Amino acid sequence: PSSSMADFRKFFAKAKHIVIISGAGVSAESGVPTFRGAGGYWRKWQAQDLATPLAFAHNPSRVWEFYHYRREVMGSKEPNAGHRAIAECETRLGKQGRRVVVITQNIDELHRKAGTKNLLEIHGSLFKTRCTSCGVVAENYKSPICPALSGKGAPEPGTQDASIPVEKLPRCEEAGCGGLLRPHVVWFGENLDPAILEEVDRELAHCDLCLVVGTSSVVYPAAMFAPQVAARGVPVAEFNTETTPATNRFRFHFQGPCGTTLPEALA
Ligand SMILES: Nc1ncnc2c1ncn2[C@@H]1O[C@H](COP(=O)(O)OP(=O)(O)O)[C@@H](O)[C@H]1O
Ligand SMILES: [Zn+2]
Repeated sequence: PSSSMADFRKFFAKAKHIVIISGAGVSAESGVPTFRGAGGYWRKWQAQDLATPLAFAHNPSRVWEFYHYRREVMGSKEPNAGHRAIAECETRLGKQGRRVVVITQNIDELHRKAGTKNLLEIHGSLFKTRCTSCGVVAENYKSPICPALSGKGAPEPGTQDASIPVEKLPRCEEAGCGGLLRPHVVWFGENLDPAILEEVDRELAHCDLCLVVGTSSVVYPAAMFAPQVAARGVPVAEFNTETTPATNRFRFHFQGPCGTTLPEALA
């Protein structure tokens, strides 16, 4: 792939509908713990262990403890120069009648915090709940999400499980339900929301420029959004610290932290 910023800029100057696919590398730059790698653990598990239907079915209290800790740490995390360059790009181009949409795998909402309005969160959000009984989804920013989780979630190895009884975990407040809430986060092995995927497909079909930023490009189906785009001949530019298996399928590859490359690319 090419590494010509000048050539990318020539495409960027002309594009009227830009799709920006963002992955955990954008969150990593804000110091947000991903628990994916390389040895990133919460006390004795990683995200592969706890972000699963299995985990929630065996030990919903431990899963909530994990997500509680992640909700709490967000209070000390802020968007980085990558988030901000993306948000400013959307607002600036919007004035010119040009569309910028962010499709993010990230659940930390930092794109929103930076000001992005046109955002598809394909894996959910740490700050939404879903009721396991009625299915209602709701925004929830409360610290702590429930009284039993106050002071819990500590990440140090050896920390005892809170072992909160399921009736003291977050419960649905819909009249007559009272069911157990889960984080509204897509877990490994679960299907993504068809309506969101319908929106994703509409943007991919109409864009004339596509950026893939901070993404390892092995998690499906998100690792197959950009190939469909390049097939129509639209340029795909990758911003990542390392080549991925999907690198040689892109028009541009700009190595380095996306907070360093994006402000120049989107200026
Ligand atoms: N600071 C960064 N700037 C751009 N890309 C990054 C940065 N840090 C990590 N990356 C890349 O982000 C990707 C992380 O992938 P992963 O942890 O699987 O999350 P995702 O499933 O969202 O891709 C890897 O390609 C990693 O090299
Ligand atoms: Zn309910």
